[PDB]
Amino acid sequence: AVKDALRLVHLPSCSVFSNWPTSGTPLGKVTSVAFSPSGGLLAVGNEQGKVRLWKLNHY
Amino acid sequence: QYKLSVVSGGKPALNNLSSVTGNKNIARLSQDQRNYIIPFNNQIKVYSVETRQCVK
Amino acid sequence: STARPRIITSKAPLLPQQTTPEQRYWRQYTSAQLVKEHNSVTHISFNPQHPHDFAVTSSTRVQIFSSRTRQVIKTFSRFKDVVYSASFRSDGKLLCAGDATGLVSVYDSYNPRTILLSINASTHPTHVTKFHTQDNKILATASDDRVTRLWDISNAYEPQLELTGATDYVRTLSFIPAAPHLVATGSYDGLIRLYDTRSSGSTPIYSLNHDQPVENVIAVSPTQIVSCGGNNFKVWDLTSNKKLYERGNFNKAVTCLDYVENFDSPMQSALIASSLDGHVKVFDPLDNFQVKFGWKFSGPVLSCAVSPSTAQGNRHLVAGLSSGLLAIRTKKKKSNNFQRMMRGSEYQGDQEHIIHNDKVRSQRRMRAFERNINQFKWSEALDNAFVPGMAKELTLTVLQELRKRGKVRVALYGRDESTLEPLLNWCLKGIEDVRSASIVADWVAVVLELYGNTLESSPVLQELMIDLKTKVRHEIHKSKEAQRIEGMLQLLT
Amino acid sequence: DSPVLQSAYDPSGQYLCYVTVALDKQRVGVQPTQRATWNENFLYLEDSKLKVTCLKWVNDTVAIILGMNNGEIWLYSVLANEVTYKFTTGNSYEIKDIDLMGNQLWCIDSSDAFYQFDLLQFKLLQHFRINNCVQLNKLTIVPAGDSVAQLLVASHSISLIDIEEKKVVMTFPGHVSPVSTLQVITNEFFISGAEGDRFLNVYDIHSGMTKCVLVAESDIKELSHSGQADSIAVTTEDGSLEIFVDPLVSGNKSKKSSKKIQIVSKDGRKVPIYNAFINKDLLNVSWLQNATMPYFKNLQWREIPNEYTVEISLNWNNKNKSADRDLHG
Amino acid sequence: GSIKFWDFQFATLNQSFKAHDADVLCLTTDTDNNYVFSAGVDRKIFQFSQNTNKSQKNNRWVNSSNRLLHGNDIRAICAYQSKGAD
Amino acid sequence: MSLWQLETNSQQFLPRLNGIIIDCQVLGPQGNYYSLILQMTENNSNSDYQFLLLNASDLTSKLS
Amino acid sequence: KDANASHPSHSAIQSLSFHPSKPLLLTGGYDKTLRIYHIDGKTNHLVTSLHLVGSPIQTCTFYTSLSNQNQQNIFTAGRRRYMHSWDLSLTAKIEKFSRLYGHESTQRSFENFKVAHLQNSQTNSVHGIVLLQGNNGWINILHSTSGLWLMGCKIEGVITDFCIDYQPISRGKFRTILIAVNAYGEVWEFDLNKNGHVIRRWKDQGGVGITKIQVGGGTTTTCPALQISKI
Amino acid sequence: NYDTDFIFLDIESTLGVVGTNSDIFAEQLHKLSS
RNA sequence: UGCGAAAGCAGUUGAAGACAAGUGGCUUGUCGUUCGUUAAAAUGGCCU
Repeated sequence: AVKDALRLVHLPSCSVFSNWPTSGTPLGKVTSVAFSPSGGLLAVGNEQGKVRLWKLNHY
Repeated sequence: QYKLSVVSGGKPALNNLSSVTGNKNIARLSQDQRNYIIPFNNQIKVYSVETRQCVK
Repeated sequence: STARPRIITSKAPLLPQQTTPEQRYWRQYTSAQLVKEHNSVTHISFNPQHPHDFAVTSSTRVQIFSSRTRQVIKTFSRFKDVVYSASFRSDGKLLCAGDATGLVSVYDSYNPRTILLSINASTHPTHVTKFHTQDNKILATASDDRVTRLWDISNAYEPQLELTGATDYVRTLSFIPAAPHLVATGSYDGLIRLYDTRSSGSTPIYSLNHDQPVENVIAVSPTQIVSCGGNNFKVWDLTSNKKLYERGNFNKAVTCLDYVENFDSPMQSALIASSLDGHVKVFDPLDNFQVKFGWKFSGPVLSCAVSPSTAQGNRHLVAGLSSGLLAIRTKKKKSNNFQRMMRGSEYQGDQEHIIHNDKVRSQRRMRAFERNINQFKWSEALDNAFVPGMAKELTLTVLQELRKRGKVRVALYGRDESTLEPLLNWCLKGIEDVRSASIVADWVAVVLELYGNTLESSPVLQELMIDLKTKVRHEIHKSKEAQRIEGMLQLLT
Repeated sequence: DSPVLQSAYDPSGQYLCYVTVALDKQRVGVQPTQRATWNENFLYLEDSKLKVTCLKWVNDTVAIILGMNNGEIWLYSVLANEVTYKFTTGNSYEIKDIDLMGNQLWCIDSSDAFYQFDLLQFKLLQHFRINNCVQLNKLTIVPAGDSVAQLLVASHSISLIDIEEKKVVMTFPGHVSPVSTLQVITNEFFISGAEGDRFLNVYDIHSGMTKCVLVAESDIKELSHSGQADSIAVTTEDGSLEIFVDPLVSGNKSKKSSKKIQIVSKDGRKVPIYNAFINKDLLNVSWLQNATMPYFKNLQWREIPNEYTVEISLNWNNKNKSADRDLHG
Repeated sequence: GSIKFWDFQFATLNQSFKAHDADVLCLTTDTDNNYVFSAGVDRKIFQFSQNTNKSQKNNRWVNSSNRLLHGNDIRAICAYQSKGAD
Repeated sequence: MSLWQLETNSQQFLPRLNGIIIDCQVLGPQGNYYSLILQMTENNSNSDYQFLLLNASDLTSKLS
Repeated sequence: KDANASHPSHSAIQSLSFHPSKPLLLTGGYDKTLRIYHIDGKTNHLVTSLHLVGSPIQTCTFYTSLSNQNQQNIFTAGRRRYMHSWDLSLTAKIEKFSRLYGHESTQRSFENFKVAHLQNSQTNSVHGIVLLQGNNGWINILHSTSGLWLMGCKIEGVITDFCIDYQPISRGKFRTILIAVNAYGEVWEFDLNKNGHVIRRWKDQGGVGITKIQVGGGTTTTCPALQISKI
Repeated sequence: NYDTDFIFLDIESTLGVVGTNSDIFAEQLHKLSS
């Protein structure tokens, strides 16, 4: 509905990560999201037609 | 110099028995079900369900 | 599994005088306008370039009509005597008009107030004035002086060429459409003369003997030209100096011709001809100048024209009558946020590797009888036959589909007096026609086979059976007397 | 840029080993270069940051040695799907190049160390390092039979090394950038080519003198030479292939390419060639048809024209014609 | 015309049958609820059965049968079942 | 060829199969094909059978 | 690198799914095409790309069966009365599901589907089900290979979303639970390895306009199990 | 038929006519990758 | 059924046995029975 509206909430602690996404993450108007089953890897598709890709270095 | 041959196939020829309802279809699928083995009255045709061609 | 076959509408063997494609196209020229002029409409030309306006020469005025409103946009009234000819230049930029005092006056089109130059031709009336069709700056005027003149419109004092040689009343010019040195002129002694303009010009190179006094000569090909005069028109091959067709399909003298090429039509070319008895006819130059369509008008038609080859809009056939009136028949022709949300719906697969297509085509809507025959509602299909707004071939095809398909009796089982009267009341009308009467025969035979007791009870279908009896009596007298005519011309073999 | 990170043929050019990334982990696969004689199972590197830095076909259980970036040479059989043996140095330094002669594996380290292993004994035989060779990223064994004397090591500047004395016996002027191919052509010549330049040079391994310079018309990625020095096919950065035919004859000091091959599709899209293989009269080129799956082509390179444009059939707008349905749907 | 069976606890549908062609005015059952009979303005009487042991252990009615006996409608239906009357 | 959903007694049809169905059976492990024998009885002078399996997904004649 | 940066999309990207095993990412949107990208770090290239004409897609899912893990179907669907199923074979053989086997009135659009695994529970034979969210409260569950309507589960209210939970039972047997939410906040759980019967009905504490439920921490439809013992 | 043959149709419809290291690695890899 | 033309022209329609119903027989009717002759109906209709 609005731009850049994505949060990653850690759990069991139920606390939102406060360092990502920042004000300069090109998330766009987030209209889909997907997690990789093995790589630890987000894909975030927005209304402009762009899948942006991030890797979580814990995995 | 003239010779006779039979070159082209015939009818499929299922089980022509009475007193068998249901399974009179003697054609089979493969286990890796990519080709379909049907008998004829002249031969065994083996079609392929992917390409609809007779392969053997 | 397949799709369901559509119910095929019963077509009989074709009767004579079917609707040809040529006459379907020429019959959709309709919505006639009749404009009463002050005198007989003698000439009518069209603008070539934006081919969308036409000039009508009545007496002592020339009116340009528009081809979208059919009202007079502009008018030229400052002639002293009867204006005779008025044609547009090939660029459509200016308009020449020959006048009964032998004063050719050329204005510019779409500006009646600026007379551009007044060529003072012969003291006799000048009856035909037209620019060259290849060249732009030469104007050919023939007059009642038995001599045509080619005028350069720069030097408008002496004619640059003086084509004499004709013995009586030259009334038509024409130019040959590929060789620009070649002027074919036509006079009231017959004898289409034609001149090479690089030569002397006081002698034609040859002459074509139309026997009647010609009224018009037009050029169809670069090779063949058509001259009308008298009750016929003739066509002449020009490379071989020789006549090759003549059509005399009129009662009175053919007054004018014109010709169309390459326009949107089943006919690739069309010559139409106007003939002082009411008729304008269209002839097809590709099958031997055979007539394909015609119009009859309310008096003797003096001149005619059609919209030119590149008309691109509302298309016109105009005919001006000697009665003093003008007949035109035309054929006509959410949010930026929401769009950004629903962006992709117009893409149609350009950069994409594989392109899949299994959207089925949407077929024509099924009528109620066809979907009832599909749903096996056979009595409801008969009921849907006998509604009033049904075509006669549609009632016939649902009767024939119920006859071939299942059972007349199934379609007729649960009926009584009030629900049989549509069938028999249509069978009265269908017994007259040849194509229906076999089906009407067996349907009436079945319904009197299985409703012979309702015949006794209800008196208000007894009278329907009696009317049907007199109908079959008239039809059997007709089918007997047709066999008598068949024998009486079998005798004459 | 290409998804195929590393790739090499076996000798005789019958199989191609190739390392590509698969969703943050390296995977090593082997494809036959002609099917007329898919292979859908890979070796998977299980760590997200362990990656292959070099690879070499051994010659007879057939295997690959994959030089990793943690001081290990994995030895991986291809018919089975496990690393059969894990050579390790004493360090964590990434290894820049390996080679083998017979059963004697040699390798270079990012700390400019030389290690020797024995494939028949699975043991680290020697470890040393030599002076004034400090940025090494290629080694090549100069062949003298079963004797594995004379390594040939590059650091932007090729140096010939006697291993009995562990010392440098010749010094070749290399390039202005790190050497990316360093291969022995004959028993007296070796070719070398650097990163980001389009100039190979062939040196005389007995004198130090450069015999000739070979000039590609784009920056060279890989090279292959036919086994008798008669032809050298290099593959460049713009996806083209350039064949120098008989480069070791008397276009006297620097020779251009004799033949140039590129591949276009039926559309006009130019696919890139990576990593071809040449032999006597036979040339096998490789590309990627879909995103990461290698396709091959054999060519009689002696009878093609000079500027040859291979055409491949590739899906661009083709209507999905299903075999169970006619064209009208 | 649809006839639906709803689990009382959880208050929710188990299965729906599309039985009649118009309204279902009246429906009834027997003593041990092995049958449910139903009827309405389309003038057929439908019977929904659960008599099989698998039907009773799976809670699955089947649309067993259907009879056309009435002339115009059925506005009332009832059932009696005793030792000498069913 | 009708197939009766035995829960709700609900037919799904396949209506114009150029022959009467004298044998039909499911075929696959998951039942993804139907094999049919169609007797094509407009000619009474011969018993001419068409063998037609078809995939159960879109009910299209795979390999007639 | 942005995954669809190699080949741009002509619409908003409406759905997005990774492969269960391969390094593939399937994107798809209202420009009625669906694209597969081999993803890695550097160069996310385009594997293949299929443009279904006249069928804008809204949900697209990699399905991979549990028996042989060799099918690799892609199920895709939008605001249409059909749903396509591409069988991955590296021409392209896709089939179309367009028959609700008697239940077309309660399913007028195939938009919101989810794909899941189901066990026969008299054999140890699993098969994929697609689950369609319909009008009244209905979820129509149907076979992912034959398209036969297996069962239906009706909740009471405005169905807004649903998810699939699995729970293991023994060696090689698991049980599939459909979890469907009203708009108001009350949640039904249906056991559907038997007939689609309710086992639990609870209520969300707070929550009045409910758009999306999801489970996680085990095998969801977006983290799928490749092997039946890994459920 | 129009090229000097004669076709005939049997009553059981048979149409007849009257006329005028690396090798073992390759084998085991095509085994183990199929 | 045979010969025919699409009209028509010649030929008909027996026996055995078993079973069912009705009143061991008698009557009637059937036959996934045989020999001889060239010889209307279970509310039940067509996909997306």
